[PDB]
Amino acid sequence: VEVLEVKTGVDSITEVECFLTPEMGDPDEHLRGFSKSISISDTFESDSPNRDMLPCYSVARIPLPNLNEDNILMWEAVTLKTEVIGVTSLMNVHSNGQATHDNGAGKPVQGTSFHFFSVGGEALELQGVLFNYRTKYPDGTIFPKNATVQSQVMNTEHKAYLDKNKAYPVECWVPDPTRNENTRYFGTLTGGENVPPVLHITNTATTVLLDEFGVGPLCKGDNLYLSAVDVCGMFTNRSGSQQWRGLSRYFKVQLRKRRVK
Amino acid sequence: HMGGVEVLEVKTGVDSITEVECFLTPEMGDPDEHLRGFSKSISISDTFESDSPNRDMLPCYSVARIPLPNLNETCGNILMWEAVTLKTEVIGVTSLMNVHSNGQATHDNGAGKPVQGTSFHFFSVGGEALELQGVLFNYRTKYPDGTIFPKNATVQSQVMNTEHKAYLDKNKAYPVECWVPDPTRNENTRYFGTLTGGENVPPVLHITNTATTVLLDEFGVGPLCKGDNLYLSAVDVCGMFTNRSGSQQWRGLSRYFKVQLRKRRVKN
Amino acid sequence: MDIQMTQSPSSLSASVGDRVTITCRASQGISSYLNWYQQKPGKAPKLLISATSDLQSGVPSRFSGSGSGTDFTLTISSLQPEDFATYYCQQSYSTPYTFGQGTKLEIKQVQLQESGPGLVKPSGTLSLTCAVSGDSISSSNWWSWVRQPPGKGLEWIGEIYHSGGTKYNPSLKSRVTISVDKSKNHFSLKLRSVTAADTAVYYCARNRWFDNNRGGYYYYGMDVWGQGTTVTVSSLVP
Amino acid sequence: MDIQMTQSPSSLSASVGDRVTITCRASQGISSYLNWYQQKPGKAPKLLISATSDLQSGVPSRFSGSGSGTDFTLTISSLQPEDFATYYCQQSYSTPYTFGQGTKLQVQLQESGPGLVKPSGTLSLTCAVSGDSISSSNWWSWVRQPPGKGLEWIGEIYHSGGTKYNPSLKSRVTISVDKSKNHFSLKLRSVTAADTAVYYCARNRWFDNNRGGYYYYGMDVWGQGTTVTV
Amino acid sequence: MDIQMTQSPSSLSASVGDRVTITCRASQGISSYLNWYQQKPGKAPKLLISATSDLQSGVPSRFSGSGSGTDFTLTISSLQPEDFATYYCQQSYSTPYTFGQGTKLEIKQVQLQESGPGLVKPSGTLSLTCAVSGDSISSSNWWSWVRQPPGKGLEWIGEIYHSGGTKYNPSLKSRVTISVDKSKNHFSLKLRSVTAADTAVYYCARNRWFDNNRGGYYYYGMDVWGQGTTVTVSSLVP
Repeated sequence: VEVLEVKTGVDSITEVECFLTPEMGDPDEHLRGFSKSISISDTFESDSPNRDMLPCYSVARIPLPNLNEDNILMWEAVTLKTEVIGVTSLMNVHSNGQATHDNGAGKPVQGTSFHFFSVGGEALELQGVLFNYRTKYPDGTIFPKNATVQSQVMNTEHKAYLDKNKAYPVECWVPDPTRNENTRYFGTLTGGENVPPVLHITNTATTVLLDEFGVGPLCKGDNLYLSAVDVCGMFTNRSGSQQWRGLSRYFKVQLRKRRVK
Repeated sequence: HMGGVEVLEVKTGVDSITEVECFLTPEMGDPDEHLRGFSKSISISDTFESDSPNRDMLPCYSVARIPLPNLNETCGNILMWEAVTLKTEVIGVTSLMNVHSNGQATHDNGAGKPVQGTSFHFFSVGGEALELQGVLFNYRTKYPDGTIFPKNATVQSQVMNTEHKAYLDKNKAYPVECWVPDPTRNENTRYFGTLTGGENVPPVLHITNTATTVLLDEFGVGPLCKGDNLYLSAVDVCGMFTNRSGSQQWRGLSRYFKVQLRKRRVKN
Repeated sequence: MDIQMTQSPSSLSASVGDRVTITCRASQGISSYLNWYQQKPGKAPKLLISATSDLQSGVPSRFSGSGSGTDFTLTISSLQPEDFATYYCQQSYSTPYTFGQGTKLEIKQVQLQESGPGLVKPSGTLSLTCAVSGDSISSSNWWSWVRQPPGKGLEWIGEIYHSGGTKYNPSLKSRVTISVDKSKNHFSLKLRSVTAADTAVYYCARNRWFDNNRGGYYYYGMDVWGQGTTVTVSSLVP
Repeated sequence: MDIQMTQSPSSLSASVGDRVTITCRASQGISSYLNWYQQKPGKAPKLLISATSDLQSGVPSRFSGSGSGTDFTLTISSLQPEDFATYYCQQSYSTPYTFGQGTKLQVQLQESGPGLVKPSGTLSLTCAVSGDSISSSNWWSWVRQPPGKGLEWIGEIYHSGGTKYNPSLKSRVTISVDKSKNHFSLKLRSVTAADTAVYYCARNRWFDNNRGGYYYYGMDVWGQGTTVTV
Repeated sequence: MDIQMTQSPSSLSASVGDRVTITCRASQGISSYLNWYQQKPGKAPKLLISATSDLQSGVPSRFSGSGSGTDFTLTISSLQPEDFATYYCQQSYSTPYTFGQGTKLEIKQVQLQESGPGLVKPSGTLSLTCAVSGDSISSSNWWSWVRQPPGKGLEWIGEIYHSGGTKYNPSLKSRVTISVDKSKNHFSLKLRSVTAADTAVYYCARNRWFDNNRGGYYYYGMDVWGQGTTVTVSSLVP
């Protein structure tokens, strides 16, 4: 595409607002936002995690006002506001928890977190990397196929599009840095089993999505792709079993019309 | 050459820029055919004198030499590729969320203990091999066959022995613990590293494709690629993996590099 | 980890309709990782309970299990004629998996088949094969070998995964090999340098884990057994 | 978590005006989660003390409790004639709830059902709740007492349908609730001789004692009881 | 750490073909850092098992080991005439290395050579040399001295590394020197102020560690022994 000038006028800008809900595994009808209790395999070879134990990337494809009827115009994503929704829910230390000590409060959600979001003009492009190439990933997930020991460091065969919900396990896939020219992505992994969630909320912070050349994501087919992961940590119930806990993510994206060839 | 040459004007025109993009895989020790990206179990010597670590237990510096489009046809009034910008990130950061495979329970019926502990994240971009200085935690360590390590070590090697000078010129050879970038050299390289010690420290890994590092020095000159070769080096020891027995293994990840370069004229 | 299981009583007689309790002790804490087995005379053991208290499908509801950490109990509510058997506890907390000595109670689908030579010369190599029918070797479980010497008592030899990894009892590791062949859907046992102590009934078994939502280490139990084959060590050749 | 509750002594003969002390022991530490009950002959157990030492409303000031973790004590200050009964400790620390074997010295619940069941048949009982809503924030429990024996907790249901079962009975018990009739029910499959008992229904409610930590539960209201023979 | 090892039984009579189990208990936990040795009459001890259960190469597979923390077992599957010997456990968890008192069983290549004076006057200095052949002193292992008083168990004296560092038994530290000479490929022992308690067979030994992938502290065992040299303390000179 030759990227030309921005269209002006009162009809030249539009706004997308939405919530992406987390996909933590949802082991039953009471546990939306949670995974199944985590089970530990005895060897690398025998690792066969249940689908309900594996958080997945969330993705929403958002149709935009149709341009060009049937050089064309494209919607350009310019700015993002985003935050995690329900951060105060983590102050519930009284429901079904493990006492920190005799007669104490419940242990809060804590441990490994992954907070991630992307805005793109097409599906997020993924690269597979495996902790353990011999993991058996379950039916109904989309996982790196024909894995080899090189899959534990870098196997260029594992390329995918984040093109389906409840499908792509977080632990198998990262944004592919060799692609995603038309996407802006941001993520942070905080490891460790006792690390505390640190979650900021405000309606005063804007992220600009333009690159060096002043160009934001350009929405192919008038479609905006939003992706997210918000694994906040693990919940510990009284027996000691632990479950991933996730929260929804709010997006507000401002777009403008741009001419291309 | 940053110093042995006169650095003149940047060339303009359509064909005056180029791009390098690649992955450097980690070299944590790879103790068998299933454990690429891991070290062997860490074993503790009984005295400083008896420290004889196995090769498969010692993470090494990663290095790639990337040929660039041939310029000129020698020396004299000549063009060189100069590295201007870098994008970099660690690849596979979410793999550390696998707390279900061959792990040690944090407590009865709990999840597995994740990767944690001492980390070293390091990357460099130069127009020639990274220049290394040797520093030993324990100068009586016996480094194993197949590694390149500070030779004729003395007790002074535990703080600063200027004899230990090397080039990062081979993969799977230079152990991270014995070598650091030589701050007295490396005029033609930009290097960045963070060591976070401690056996419980959590990995904190950021990814984004929106962040660029500028490689130009005070005088607006980036690394200049001798012989049309770009040198990339990395270490990404993320921490240790713990098995149920309590044995611990270093775990590393790959690093992505995207470098933008432009033609610059130099003399001598 | 070396975990010895001690069972009590070593034998018991009772009348139909009685309430019987069998006890076992572990030499260290094993949390809830304890299985119970029923072995009728001349037959392979049968899994009754996994993970302290989870009843297998088909096991009559008069069987119940309880306990924690070091001490466990198998209870039969109302004794019935079919219950005359030797009952074994087994800790699944750590390899080598270990069984108790058994309590003999006197009263007043996947298919596995073992085969191989019935006789081995002293210091020769015992060799057996387990053919797996109605299920693939490539399933997500271990394929195990267990033996019972004439004086009874079960000893776990080791096990193999379809991708080739093995776990061996440290008492046998110098002289055992377990192999697998996906193209023939079987797995094999080789035991070198045999002596009279190797004369036993040899069983192959499926050691699978149970999705019981408890969390932590997988809970394994041997839920399918072969019929057993006797191997006798003898210098005389027919 | 399996916790066994041992009391001492089995029986005690004393004379009016004496100071009586009954004790019990937990097979593992249970902090302060321990209740005491009084059972007069032919009557349902009556809750005296919850949370080691909190006296119930209406139990005379001569009763007191103490202890910690593994060892506890019930104490009568001066024995009187009305105190002839069997006294039971009950750990509330962990399900399945367990009672001691006993020491021999308004919301209303009523239970109904057959009374004779054929061996291998299905026991079925119903508890009618009066004076309170089933949708209150408590558990609705079944406890049984075999002839000449202590108390066994069977299981509990919450108004929302959630159940907790004794792992000894999990494979053959169902407990149900019908908010329509304000009653909850007990179904026990494949009965044998071991199931002959007086069955009680009971309210297992929590006490706002401001101690913190896990909810302190105690069964404060009991039905009359029904005998079921197989 | 001072760790006392106690072995049981002290003596054992058995018949060819018997199953034999010897136990040992440590005065504090030593994890898996436990070795077993066999000493045939008039010979140097021989390492059978390292790290609780790892069999040495060349050792017959009828030997096995197990245990944890404070309690350990050596087992012979089927006793054979070869096996009459005294068996020693040895903790490798902490210096000074300590051996059990020994279990005498009655049934119904690197080379090291010790040399030195056979007699020493009381208050004199005992001096011995251990010649090393088929291996360099410069190898990555310790060079140890161990002694055995008349029918009375094994005592670790100390060890030296090729670069000159030493470790000594605290009971001997005031009077002992171990030295090494790479040019002569030997190492030496000096023991000052000798008394009759120093009359013993003196062994030198290679104390090397095992790459067993368990992790943690190096696992050491004395896998090569000299043939032993008797030293007698006596006022009488020939």
